Amino acid sequence: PTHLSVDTKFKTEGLCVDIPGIPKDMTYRRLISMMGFKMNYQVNGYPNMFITREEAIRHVRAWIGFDVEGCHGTNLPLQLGFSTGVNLVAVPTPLMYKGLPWNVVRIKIVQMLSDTLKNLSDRVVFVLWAHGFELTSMKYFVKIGPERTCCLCDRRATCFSTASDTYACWHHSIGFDYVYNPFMIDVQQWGFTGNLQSNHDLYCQVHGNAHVASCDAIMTRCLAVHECFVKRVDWTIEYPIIGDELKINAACRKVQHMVVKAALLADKFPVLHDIGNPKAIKCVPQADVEWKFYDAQPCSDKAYKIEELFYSYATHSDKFTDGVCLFWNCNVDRYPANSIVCRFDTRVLSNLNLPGCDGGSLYVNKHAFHTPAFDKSAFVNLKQLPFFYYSDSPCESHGIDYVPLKSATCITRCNLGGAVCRHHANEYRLYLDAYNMMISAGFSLWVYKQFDTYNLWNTFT
Ligand SMILES: Cc1nsc(N(C)CC(N)=O)c1C#N
Ligand SMILES: Cc1nsc(N(C)CC(N)=O)c1C#N
Ligand SMILES: [Zn+2]
Ligand SMILES: [Zn+2]
Ligand SMILES: [Zn+2]
Repeated sequence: PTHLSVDTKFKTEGLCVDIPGIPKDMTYRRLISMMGFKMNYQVNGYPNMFITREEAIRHVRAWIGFDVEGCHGTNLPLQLGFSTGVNLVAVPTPLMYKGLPWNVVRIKIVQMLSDTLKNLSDRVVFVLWAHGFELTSMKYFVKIGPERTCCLCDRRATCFSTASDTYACWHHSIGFDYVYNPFMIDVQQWGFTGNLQSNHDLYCQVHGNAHVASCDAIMTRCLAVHECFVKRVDWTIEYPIIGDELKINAACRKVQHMVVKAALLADKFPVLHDIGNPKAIKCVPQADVEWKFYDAQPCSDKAYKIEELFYSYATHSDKFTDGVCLFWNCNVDRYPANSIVCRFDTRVLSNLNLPGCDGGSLYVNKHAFHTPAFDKSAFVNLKQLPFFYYSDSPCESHGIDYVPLKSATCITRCNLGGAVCRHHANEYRLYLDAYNMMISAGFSLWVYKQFDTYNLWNTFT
């Protein structure tokens, strides 16, 4: 019960316009054969081209929407569309490209998938709303066989060259002409009524149809992400490390302690309302304040309405207007003015951030968190939190070479007294590095308007 059995049934109703007469009774085994491939009863780690929803979900970083449309099968030119927004035209003889034979079109397909996937995944998962021409066009740019390794490294092979008779991973595939052991999944097997557009458009206003292949390709992956990460959410699934996940997570813990510790020292709030992750611990355990926790899961769909988060069954609702509210990745429509806020900017370009549904994004760092579209209007009662470092810790090296530090934002006893000590200079530069890691990773920080670092200087006297 791990891999999809080739003897599992495939519903063929979706195929019967491109492929009139298709059997109603069809397995993957007979489908794969009809697509022109031979699985030669092989136990070499590639039991099926098609995969389970669960396997697709574990390999979300690999998803590429794929769609083909008749343009004017062997007779006529095909439009090949990918969720990268690329459209190629193959002949048998937003980016749109002119008609070319399969022998060159297939080279472009390897280049495009390699550049897209090399920093994301060991594989490709073609995500389909299958009507026939996509499945019957794969023989023109795919080869299958036993699992294999790169000729230049230890990564599993994803490409093949007919020039050299060799195999490559995504990193090493320059000049390769065939996709090797792709995976794929037909969204239409999941139990949907009506066409792609009419299902996509229930959930997403951001992707339009121009009746071109890359738009269906984009809409297909959008609808898949909706089904697997918005309506359904499995926070048990771990995902591999592929970048700065560990540094970014550590940065986030450091900045949070810094910012909340400072907020308490500056304005001496008697109560902090900690709204979000129900696992959460006091980020400033030594602080003087009444720490009151409030449970809420990541909203993956729409931002929480502050009205419904606080004052539903307001049967003596807690005084959320007293003290300060901490929303650490707890997304609401409009934050109260007495708030400290970390909010992920869905618009960021990174290897951890994949395009999502209805202007939102899928942030994959240890877990997958689909995140509602970033909206500036959420922050109207707040301001951007300016950078600063604060320490009450004694000046004392205990031991990373030095250039004497000058900064207006180094809030320490030493800088008050004129000259930053070596210890606080190291800590300052380390904290600035963490802070920049975090920001570039896409997190944005916002605070109550009365917040002023000038108030921190009187905590040394
Ligand atoms: C008493 C109580 N039950 S529910 C609740 N909140 C804040 C959540 C909500 N949805 O209103 C409170 C409080 N305080
Ligand atoms: C890294 C992280 N920790 S919890 C979280 N949430 C609540 C997801 C969200 N929907 O905003 C994020 C993000 N991003
Ligand atoms: Zn390699
Ligand atoms: Zn969409
Ligand atoms: Zn110092």
